[PDB]
Amino acid sequence: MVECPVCGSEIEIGEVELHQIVECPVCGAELEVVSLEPLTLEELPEVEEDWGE
Amino acid sequence: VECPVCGSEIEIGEVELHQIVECPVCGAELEVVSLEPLTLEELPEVEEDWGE
Amino acid sequence: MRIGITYTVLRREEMAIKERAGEFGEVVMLHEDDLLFPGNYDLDVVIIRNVSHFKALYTARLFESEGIPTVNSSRLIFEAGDKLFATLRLAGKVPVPEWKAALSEGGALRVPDSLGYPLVSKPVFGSWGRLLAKVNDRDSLEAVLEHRKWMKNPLYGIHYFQEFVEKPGRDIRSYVIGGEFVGAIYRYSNHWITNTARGGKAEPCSDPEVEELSVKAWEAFGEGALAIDIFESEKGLLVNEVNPNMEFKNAARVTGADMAGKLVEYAVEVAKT
Amino acid sequence: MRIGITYTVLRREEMAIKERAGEFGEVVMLHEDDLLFPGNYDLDVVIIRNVSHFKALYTARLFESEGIPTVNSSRLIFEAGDKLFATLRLAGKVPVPEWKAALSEGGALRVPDSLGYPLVSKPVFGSWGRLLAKVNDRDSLEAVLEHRKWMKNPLYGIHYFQEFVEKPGRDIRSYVIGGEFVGAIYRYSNHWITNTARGGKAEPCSDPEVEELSVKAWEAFGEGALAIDIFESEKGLLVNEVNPNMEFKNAARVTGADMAGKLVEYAVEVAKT
Amino acid sequence: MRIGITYTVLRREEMAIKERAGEFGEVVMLHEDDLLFPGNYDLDVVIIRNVSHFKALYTARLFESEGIPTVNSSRLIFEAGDKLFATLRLAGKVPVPEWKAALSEGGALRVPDSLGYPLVSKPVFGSWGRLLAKVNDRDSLEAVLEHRKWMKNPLYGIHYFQEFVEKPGRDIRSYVIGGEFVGAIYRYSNHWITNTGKAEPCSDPEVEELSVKAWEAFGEGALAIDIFESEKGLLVNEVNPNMEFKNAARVTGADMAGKLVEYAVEVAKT
Amino acid sequence: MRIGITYTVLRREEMAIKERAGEFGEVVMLHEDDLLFPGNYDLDVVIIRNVSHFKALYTARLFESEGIPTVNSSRLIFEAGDKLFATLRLAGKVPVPEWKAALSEGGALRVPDSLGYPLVSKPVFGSWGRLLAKVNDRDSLEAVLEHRKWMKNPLYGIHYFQEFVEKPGRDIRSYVIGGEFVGAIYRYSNHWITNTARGGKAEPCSDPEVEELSVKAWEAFGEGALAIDIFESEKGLLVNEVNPNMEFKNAARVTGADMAGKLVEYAVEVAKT
Ligand SMILES: Nc1ncnc2c1ncn2[C@@H]1O[C@H](COP(=O)(O)OP(=O)(O)O)[C@@H](O)[C@H]1O
Ligand SMILES: Nc1ncnc2c1ncn2[C@@H]1O[C@H](COP(=O)(O)OP(=O)(O)O)[C@@H](O)[C@H]1O
Ligand SMILES: Nc1ncnc2c1ncn2[C@@H]1O[C@H](COP(=O)(O)OP(=O)(O)O)[C@@H](O)[C@H]1O
Ligand SMILES: Nc1ncnc2c1ncn2[C@@H]1O[C@H](COP(=O)(O)OP(=O)(O)O)[C@@H](O)[C@H]1O
Ligand SMILES: [Mg+2]
Ligand SMILES: [Mg+2]
Ligand SMILES: [Mg+2]
Ligand SMILES: [Mg+2]
Ligand SMILES: [Zn+2]
Ligand SMILES: [Zn+2]
Repeated sequence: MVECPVCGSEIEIGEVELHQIVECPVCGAELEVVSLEPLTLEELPEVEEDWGE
Repeated sequence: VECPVCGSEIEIGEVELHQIVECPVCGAELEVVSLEPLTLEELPEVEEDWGE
Repeated sequence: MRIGITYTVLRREEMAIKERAGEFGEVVMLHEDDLLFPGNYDLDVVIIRNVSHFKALYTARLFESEGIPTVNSSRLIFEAGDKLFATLRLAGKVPVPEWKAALSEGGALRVPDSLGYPLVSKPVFGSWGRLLAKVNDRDSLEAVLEHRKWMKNPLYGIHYFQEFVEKPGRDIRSYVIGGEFVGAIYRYSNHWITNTARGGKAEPCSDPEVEELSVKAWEAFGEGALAIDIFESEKGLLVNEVNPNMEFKNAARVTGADMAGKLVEYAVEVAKT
Repeated sequence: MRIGITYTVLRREEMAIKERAGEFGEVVMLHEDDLLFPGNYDLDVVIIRNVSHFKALYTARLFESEGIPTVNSSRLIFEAGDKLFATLRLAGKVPVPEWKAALSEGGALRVPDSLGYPLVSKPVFGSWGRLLAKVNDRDSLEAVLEHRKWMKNPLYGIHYFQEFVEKPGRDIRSYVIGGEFVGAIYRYSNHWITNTARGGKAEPCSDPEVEELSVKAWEAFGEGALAIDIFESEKGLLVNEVNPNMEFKNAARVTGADMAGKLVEYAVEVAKT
Repeated sequence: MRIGITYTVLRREEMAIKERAGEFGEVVMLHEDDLLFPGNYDLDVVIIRNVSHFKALYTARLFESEGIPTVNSSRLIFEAGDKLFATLRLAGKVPVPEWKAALSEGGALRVPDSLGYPLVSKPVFGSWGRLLAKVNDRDSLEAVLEHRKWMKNPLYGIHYFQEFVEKPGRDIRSYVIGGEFVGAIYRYSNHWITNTGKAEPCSDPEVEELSVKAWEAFGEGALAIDIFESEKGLLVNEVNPNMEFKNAARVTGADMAGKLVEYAVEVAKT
Repeated sequence: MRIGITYTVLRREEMAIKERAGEFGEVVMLHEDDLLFPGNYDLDVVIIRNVSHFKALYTARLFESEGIPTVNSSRLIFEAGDKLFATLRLAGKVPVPEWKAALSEGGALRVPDSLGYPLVSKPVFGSWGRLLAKVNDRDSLEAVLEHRKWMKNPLYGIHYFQEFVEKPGRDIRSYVIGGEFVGAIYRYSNHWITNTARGGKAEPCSDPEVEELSVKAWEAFGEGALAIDIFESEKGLLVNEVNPNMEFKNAARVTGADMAGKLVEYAVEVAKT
């Protein structure tokens, strides 16, 4: 398990990879796995003017 | 026309729209912004992709 | 087979592509921090998934310079990802909305004379519906041009406009990979800007005409994996835009089509080329 | 013969180009306000002289879309005008300073691993010595990358670096038009950045070695009119950069070379096709 | 008496100010390159003429920190120079256009419910006026907000709006220095943005009265005041504490430079 | 009692403040969408928690204009939130690092004659350790200045510098609310920038020297709830900066102090007068 930085809840996200995008099951926060060795979630950086498809 | 930098009335003669000129007295670089009538302005600001 | 995947973050898309790639050979996950050139890479193909369009473009070119083929290519990322270059390529081959391009505020002021109001203003390099403006009159045109002028990016000084198309509460998003249509959706919204990024709702689209037109639109480029944007109008279907770093998680869910697998299959085809 | 000249302001270079063009045919002066596409133009060639690099690129592409050839072409303006795309085409063909490219701040931190210190940071699309930085240590690298990070233009997220070359108080600027070496100057400065735009002082350069290297650098591209930047170093001459919208008023004044005339003669050759 | 003048470029206004100041004592011309703090400056007053409003503000504060009074003061430069702070100060005292302020784009979207269309969007810090927008409908509102959002300058997070005032093809710029009315001009144009050879003197006694009342809302300094005529009478749009006057001086014949310097020497004497 | 809380995003601290208030009266949560002026608000005091310093400033000023007091006040947010205005207020009263301010690039180039190398360049309005530079030589000073110039936010035209202070692997963040010391922490890092936003780690600080110095710093302003940044140096404690939008979640966690509760108490105190 790990703490959501928006909500504060402890959640299970499963077998994640580094820089992977996850949705918090409680608050619906979109988050980035910024570390695995110490499992750390983080809110995404700001959208740049050339981000997308 | 008056130079917008030094205030002097100056002689330019045959010139084109958006031509860069030089003031005879104060030597400021100026842009011909209009010919309706002949109107001088200082150079616009440099943008991040300006040059060669 | 060593298949590189180049990424900023791992969205559903990238997770699914990674899965599919693993069935064909060894996958090398390449975060942007890992990208250093000239470098010593041992790769048969790279699938380019960077969230930044310009980072995608430059990393594709760099891998090409190491002799490593790229999906999509740097040439396609640039042409398809620029609205104006793409419209130029599309204009021969498929119906597109009426458009104009101007190189100064002064020239942009004449655009209504050709297109009429309302018109749409948009930056040449954006995505996700960013900086799209519906301009109903001269006062709005001036405001839009004044703001674009003040913005730092010199690209915002390339003034691209289209006639405003009256859509029926939705537009169409289709996918063509290596010349094969893989699926399409409608994107519904109460607002005229329909991207799922803000956030249009996806429904499957089985329209055979969008399939035929999407393949034609792809053929104007003749390569790669493209997400195509199509509008319905009183004059019929119009091709608006093509996107060289496709998102598809909703499109996949709603159509049941395997966009990710098709992209990877195409990548293994170019790896053997 | 109708020869177009596209321009932002008419510098000395543009007035000279205009005069020479008038010896070969009718000259159509096209300020940016006069550029609106699609449009009806009756022109055999356009000489692209917009001060903005990006406006030059897009106006070339638009004239090409109208079947009007352009000097320089959109392809050359894009490739030559980008530090990274240009060194990629120069690499293996002529000697260049040691270089490194990264795609993120975290990747850029590793650039000194290859290049050592001091190194040179520069933006991929710049000119006139703009935003050039000499970085002597880690703290300086961090400062530069911190600032690039917060700048709006996504292009500042492409991190391009060279080894700092110890030049003898000057560098070299040469000109090659259609394969013909037309002349060269030294640009002297007591600052390591020697551009004449920043106070650099022009002096004629007659080294036969720079002529041959200049032609070879041009042949890496294979078309157009290029101002080439060369460095003298303890390991001989290195090609640094090429420039597709050449300034030359100081170079022509100092060498007697008629860069304007040669540029127009090349334009007239491309008009014939 | 030692009078400093801070400047970005030496132009007509600065040379005029220097000349009048020369009558009262020693003049010290301070280019921005000469401004370094903390430092030792031997000055009784500083006349602030930096072209940037932000540089003006900081240089005034910095001189104040060395015990040197400044015309205009750092307090007036901020209060009067910011559109929002300024209208809050004017609102109790003189008529102003109806206005609205929001702190997010969602709030800004409700502004037309108060102000109606057309409305005017402008930045709080602006002076050049390139970012002024006449917003006629919701699509234009959204376009303006979307562009401001992507400028990522946090000062565009203050969304300030006014009703669009139907002016009679001109507006008014008056000058009040130390409480004294020194002159006013009409600025004519066929565009709704009249901002400045289409100027002439304004001798409407009513703008003189209103102009002094506007200045009295701040109670100090040298201000240019922008006034609109409308169906419901004169309205004070904004005040400007950096005061360009070269045009208004020529058009009206008022010695604007001299009045500014005179005020500065009275300030120098505490 | 009716206590307004103004916020950008609901998180731990805002939620902690919400519950401590409410013990005193009715709490009204005001999202930035709810802020429209002139407006009819029925509040005895507003606790200003907007993430943007600028939005906080204007929000405070706007509530004051409706006769509603604010914690912190617009005046304090202005003076304390701007680093240069703040150090000017501190200069007489408490030791600060040596500093210098210039109004142009040319003046800024003279700064190291006063401060020596290395020195620290930072924006007057910044937080979270963003755009900080440690400048070891002239080349770096030039680089930082070049980049500031091309950002074209007029605020970066104010060039604020400090001597580089050699801290012992950490710095100190103390909290003073209405003149009462409520707690302090150490922030540890092996980078010279020790922000917890930057990956710094917080521990309790019990040093009575910093408690004394914290209250003295607060007193230089004479109002509000402030977070106070202190450095330990070879020449004793120094007050680097003050912050009128105190983040405290780590400080409260690690100290056991009720920052939320103290803040609310002060606000009800402010509501009285
Ligand atoms: N000319 C137009 N007429 C009507 N709607 C448009 C027009 N241009 C764009 N849109 C709407 O805005 C959306 C985004 O525009 P698009 O051109 O695809 O840019 P992006 O690359 O940001 O998706 C489209 O999907 C469509 O819903
Ligand atoms: N790696 C380097 N070593 C030494 N000097 C350099 C280096 N790169 C650039 N310079 C100096 O800075 C000038 C401008 O750099 P350049 O790469 O030509 O960019 P621009 O397109 O801005 O001219 C060069 O003419 C040269 O004097
Ligand atoms: N609310 C408005 N209604 C009508 N015209 C306006 C309004 N606001 C500004 N203008 C016009 O635009 C000009 C510049 O506006 P202003 O508010 O002074 O911005 P700036 O501070 O850039 O001068 C004014 O002199 C006036 O002519
Ligand atoms: N002059 C300096 N010397 C040494 N370290 C500094 C200096 N200025 C800032 N720092 C370090 O950087 C951190 C952030 O700087 P600060 O001035 O607080 O800016 P911010 O408001 O962005 O936090 C400080 O907590 C300190 O650790
Ligand atoms: Mg798109
Ligand atoms: Mg689209
Ligand atoms: Mg160049
Ligand atoms: Mg060069
Ligand atoms: Zn959560
Ligand atoms: Zn002159």
